[PDB]
Amino acid sequence: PWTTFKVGLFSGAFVVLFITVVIAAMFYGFGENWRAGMRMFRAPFLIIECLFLWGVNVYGWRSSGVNHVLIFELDPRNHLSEQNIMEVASVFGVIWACCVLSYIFCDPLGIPQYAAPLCLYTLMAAFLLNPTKTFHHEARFWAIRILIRVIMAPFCFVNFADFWLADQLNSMVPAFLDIPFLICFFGRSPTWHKAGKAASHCVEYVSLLHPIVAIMPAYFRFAQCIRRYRDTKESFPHLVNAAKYATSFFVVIFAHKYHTTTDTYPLSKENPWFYCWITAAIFSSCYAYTWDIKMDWGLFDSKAGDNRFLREEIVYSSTWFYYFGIIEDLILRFSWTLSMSLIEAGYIEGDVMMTILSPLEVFRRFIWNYFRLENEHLNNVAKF
Amino acid sequence: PWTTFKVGLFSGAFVVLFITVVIAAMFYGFGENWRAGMRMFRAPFLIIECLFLWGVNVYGWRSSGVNHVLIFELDPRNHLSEQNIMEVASVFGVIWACCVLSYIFCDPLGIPQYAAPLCLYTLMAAFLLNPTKTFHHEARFWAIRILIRVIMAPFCFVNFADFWLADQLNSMVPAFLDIPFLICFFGRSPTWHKAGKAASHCVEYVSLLHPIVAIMPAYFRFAQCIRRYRDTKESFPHLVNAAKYATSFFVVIFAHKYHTTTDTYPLSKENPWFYCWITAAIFSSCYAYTWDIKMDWGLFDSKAGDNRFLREEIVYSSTWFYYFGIIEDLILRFSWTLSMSLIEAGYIEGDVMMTILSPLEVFRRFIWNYFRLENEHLNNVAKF
Repeated sequence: PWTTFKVGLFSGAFVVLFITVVIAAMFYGFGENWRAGMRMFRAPFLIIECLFLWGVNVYGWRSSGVNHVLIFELDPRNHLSEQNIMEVASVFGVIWACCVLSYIFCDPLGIPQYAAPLCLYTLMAAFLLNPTKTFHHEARFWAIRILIRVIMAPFCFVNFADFWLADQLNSMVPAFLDIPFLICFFGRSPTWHKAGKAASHCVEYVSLLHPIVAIMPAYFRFAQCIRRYRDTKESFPHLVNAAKYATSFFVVIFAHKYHTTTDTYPLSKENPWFYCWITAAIFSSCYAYTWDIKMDWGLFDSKAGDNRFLREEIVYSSTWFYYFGIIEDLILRFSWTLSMSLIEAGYIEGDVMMTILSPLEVFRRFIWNYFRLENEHLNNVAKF
Repeated sequence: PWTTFKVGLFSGAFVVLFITVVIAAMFYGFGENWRAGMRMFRAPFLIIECLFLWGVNVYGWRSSGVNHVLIFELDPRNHLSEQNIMEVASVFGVIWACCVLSYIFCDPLGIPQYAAPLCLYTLMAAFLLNPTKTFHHEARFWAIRILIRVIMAPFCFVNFADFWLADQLNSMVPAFLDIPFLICFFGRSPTWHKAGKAASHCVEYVSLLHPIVAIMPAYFRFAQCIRRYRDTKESFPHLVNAAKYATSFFVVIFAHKYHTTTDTYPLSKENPWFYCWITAAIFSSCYAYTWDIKMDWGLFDSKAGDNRFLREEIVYSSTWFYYFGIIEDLILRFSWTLSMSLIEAGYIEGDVMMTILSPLEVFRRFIWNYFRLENEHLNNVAKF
């Protein structure tokens, strides 16, 4: 009731403020180092999005006949509920938009230019890592403990939570890429002072590490799979899924060299490292496509379910949903192969295209969380 | 559920957009004739406010043990519900803010300057006077039929609905004052073209009629009272309440002459018409104060109810509410006597102070609708 009403006030405020952000950025300008800005304000946006989308997902799991409780291993007693999570996420969104606007309008307010993002990160960290027993305490400590288990992927036992959150983290890549930039930028120059034109020296470290961070959310994944294979003597599913993440680290590392090889790369076509890159990509894309549509979601049924191409039993009433889902995953998982063309083509360049793309990836992970949980529910009711 | 969620999206959008309006008006400017703008966009704002406040009021009547159904004479079957009304009002608010923003930013969009308000009024009129049988049809036709009965105040029989809505209209004065301006401005110059500097000739008709429109919402009131006295031979309540509205037309007409008398009025103090004006005002204010606090709301009890100064029985749990209410009505009903000082003092001038004040008046009518319905409920349960 009151919570729902809150969630809608903050949603509307988020939408209007995010429009006013984009307007402000297009016309008034994003500051002296727009690039720095974008890199600072990527990660909080995608975390918030991930929040809000898990809240909508929770709602959906409740509305459908899915045992959210069982599969997550959460005490029946405490469940963040799909209004609470959506409240939190919206509140956080309004706070992000406000800090962004402080950002753009630093000089009129008199506030220093880098105070707003670093405030944002302060408030977030305070919320997440709150040692008190106040509201939502059990949720946070569970989230922390699962993230822990994630980050210690090889040695810790794999649960379904570890499943979910490690895949989530592999979706939300750009935070991992941004963290090195934030380190650099705050080691080189402090806030309460602006730029210094050294802020154009962190980017010039071209992310020699980029690949490590880029792969590290897939790495945790990989090591989870190795773990699982160690534990269960069965080798097919987990080894396949491993071999796909191997291909994912391949594509990423090849990649760098395309970009890297500014010598004898004049002509794209030249320097067959790129063509190998391309090819590794399409390979990895179609691999990961096939894997998730066949086992993740169990679609394309041997069991010759009447409903078309799908399993005999569908928790969700609507069948266009799965048809939506298939298309969506197709398009968006292809997005990276599809994505380079613009940069290559002299169209919008650099980081920015990864900014634009990243929310779409998180949304498709959203959808994939729908279908994975559906397929886990329906397996676990099959078994009993 | 979905409605509630909507109501909160549009509420948040309304708040953010109304902030962006005020910013835009302060810095970017409100157009060539700001005065014309203000006069056009007063009335829709106060209608919307009145909508949204009756919706919150409905909510409150439901939450409390008040028979909203009975006293209004509405079929048990159809009741706009405190989410529907609040939806409509919010939707309308977002549309107002958008038209206002089109207004301010006419030249960048290329749209003509006066198209947005006249669109606004089109959409409103289409909604209210919709001859179809689509959603909320019964509500609108009831609203129309009660407004009818209002406007034909002497000859039609008085109900409690006629009560409520006629008092409401006496609150929402500035729409009555604005309608003549809109007539003038659209008789003199049409839209799809801007100003012409004749737009500064309607204001120069200084509202020679102003007093008629100003009094006409109190007039309908007055004639209702006469009606009631005609019907019920009892003469005390209705004659008193009449005599107060008489004083209200006195204050209004005196007033004009203060303003009017630009000759031998240099020195305020001079031209004892003003001092008479003042005095009529304080008189009318304290009259109308006393009337509403003693009979409207039944406070100050002979019946020596323990709860302080109030009746023995209070539907609302909270007693600070009534203590809030008393103060509120005091302050805000005094507002007009209190209000001239600024204009007189060379501080913010003219129409604008009536813009600022008017939402506060509507909010206090809101509160008074609380207490009147409470007092009617508690009388009607007393009787049976």
